[PDB]
Amino acid sequence: MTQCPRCQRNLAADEFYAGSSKMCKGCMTWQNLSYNANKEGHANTFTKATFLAWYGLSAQRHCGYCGISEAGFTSLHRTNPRGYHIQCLGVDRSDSFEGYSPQNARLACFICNRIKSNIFSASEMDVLGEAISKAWHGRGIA
Amino acid sequence: MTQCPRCQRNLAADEFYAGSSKMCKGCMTWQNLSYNANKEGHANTFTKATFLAWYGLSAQRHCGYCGISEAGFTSLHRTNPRGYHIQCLGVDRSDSFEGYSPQNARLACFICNRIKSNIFSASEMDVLGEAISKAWHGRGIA
DNA sequence: GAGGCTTAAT
DNA sequence: TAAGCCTC
DNA sequence: GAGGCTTAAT
DNA sequence: TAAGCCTC
Ligand SMILES: [Mg+2]
Ligand SMILES: [Mg+2]
Ligand code: NA
Ligand code: NA
Ligand code: NA
Ligand code: NA
Ligand code: NA
Ligand code: NA
Ligand code: NA
Ligand code: NA
Ligand code: NA
Ligand code: NA
Ligand code: NA
Ligand code: NA
Ligand code: NA
Ligand code: NA
Ligand code: NA
Ligand code: NA
Ligand code: NA
Ligand code: NA
Ligand SMILES: [Pt+2]
Ligand SMILES: [Pt+2]
Ligand SMILES: [Zn+2]
Ligand SMILES: [Zn+2]
Ligand SMILES: [Zn+2]
Ligand SMILES: [Zn+2]
Repeated sequence: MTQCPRCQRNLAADEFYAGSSKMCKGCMTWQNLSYNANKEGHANTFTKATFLAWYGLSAQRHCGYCGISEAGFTSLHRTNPRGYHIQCLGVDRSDSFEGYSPQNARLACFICNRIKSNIFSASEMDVLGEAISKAWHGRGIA
Repeated sequence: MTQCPRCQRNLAADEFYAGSSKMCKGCMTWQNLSYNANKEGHANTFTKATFLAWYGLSAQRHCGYCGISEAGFTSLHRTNPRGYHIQCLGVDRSDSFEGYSPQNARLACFICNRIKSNIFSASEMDVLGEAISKAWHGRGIA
């Protein structure tokens, strides 16, 4: 129910981080996507507006490989490369040879994203995802 | 059918590397295991002799998670962190909290070893392994 | 002949 | 974690 | 308020 | 790849 000072959207608490960040998850994920694309030499055909509509809202976000919810993934307490608790789902370039685009983008948790790496196709990763989903369901996580 | 200058064993060509290394795969893997254990603060209850018997020979080695053969994995042309073609299977500490030991050791290809990381139990990874095995069998690799 | 190294792509 | 390079 | 950063564990 | 820190 707070407004994000970056996108100006009116949003629930679950669209924000638990730490000292003032940006919403959509804005921070968009910033990362942009910086990452340029750093790695990947094209980016999303605009911020299309990305934000694509990214939707926290309670609707689930990893497209293992099915874990954003809240479920948050409860794993995974850390990012700077050492902070990961609290949102990221974006997989389905075809790892292609860039970020509406057609090539798939929502993915950081565990599945790193697993898939540039080793497995999306099709192959669909299969790994079901196996990962069984680990979560085995731990009591949705 | 060549002797390894380090262990003194009489061994087939498939127990040696394709590059400029003079050490056999068993000797190089043992060296890595020792250095890795000390670098990471893991115990190591293998002796070189028990490790070499445990490690066996190339044609018998298959990853304990995905089932890929050492030759199959070699054909993937994966690279190690120094940038060289990986030509042998490595060792997973089943319980990632425990060190290297006959009881805790499992043979694993570098793909499954990195996937399992310290995220999944051996039991959970058994399940991911079957899914990874389907990717290989789908590519025509045993 | 011995053995320290640097660290995927995501 | 993993194979070759480079200094011993 | 904008946006560059550093890089799991194996 | 991903969230907070720190310099603008
Ligand atoms: Mg990806
Ligand atoms: Mg392991
Ligand atoms: Na909401
Ligand atoms: Na991103
Ligand atoms: Na554009
Ligand atoms: Na979703
Ligand atoms: Na963690
Ligand atoms: Na945490
Ligand atoms: Na599966
Ligand atoms: Na399980
Ligand atoms: Na032989
Ligand atoms: Na090893
Ligand atoms: Na000992
Ligand atoms: Na085996
Ligand atoms: Na490769
Ligand atoms: Na190669
Ligand atoms: Na499975
Ligand atoms: Na397949
Ligand atoms: Na890298
Ligand atoms: Na590290
Ligand atoms: Pt941020
Ligand atoms: Pt070597
Ligand atoms: Zn925002
Ligand atoms: Zn996932
Ligand atoms: Zn040897
Ligand atoms: Zn494997």
